[PDB]
Amino acid sequence: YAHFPINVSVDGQNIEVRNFLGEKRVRRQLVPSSVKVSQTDPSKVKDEIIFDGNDLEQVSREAAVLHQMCLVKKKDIRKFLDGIYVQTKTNIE
RNA sequence: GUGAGAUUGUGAAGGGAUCUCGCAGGUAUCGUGAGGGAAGUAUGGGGUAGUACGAGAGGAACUCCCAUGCCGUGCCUCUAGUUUCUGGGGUU
Ligand SMILES: [Mg+2]
Repeated sequence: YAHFPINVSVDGQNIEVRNFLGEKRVRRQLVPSSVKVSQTDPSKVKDEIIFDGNDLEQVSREAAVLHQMCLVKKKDIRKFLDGIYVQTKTNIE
């Protein structure tokens, strides 16, 4: 983000992202039981949400459901570079 | 088989055969829902916010409330309209 801290809540499988570009809308995703949702503390990494499971295309599916809720609408996306972006794809073991 | 009719072109009482269909439904209520029809559509305000963005000039948006235009289906408590209740009165 550029100006507004994106606040991503994680309780259970549910995930709530608020304050995306200062909007008052809350965006809601119900992650399946096959994928676990974690969150790194801001001591180590600034803001990371962790999607882990066994199916590749259920972990990759949920990380792009999350990417596409937070899309900039009716402004220039070259200037408004805000969102939730996948940077790394790893294993657990 | 059993009931009911008819055989009406030349008089009458008789009674033979034959043909036609009647022989099981009527009445009353609660539902099914195929198929067909098919509808709601727009707007402004509040705050978000003078914030995002921007050198400045300027200048957004969603959740969320509050109303409104056009349309639709009704309704008659109120208000308004209508009076051959010629209702009560007035007046030529
Ligand atoms: Mg239908």
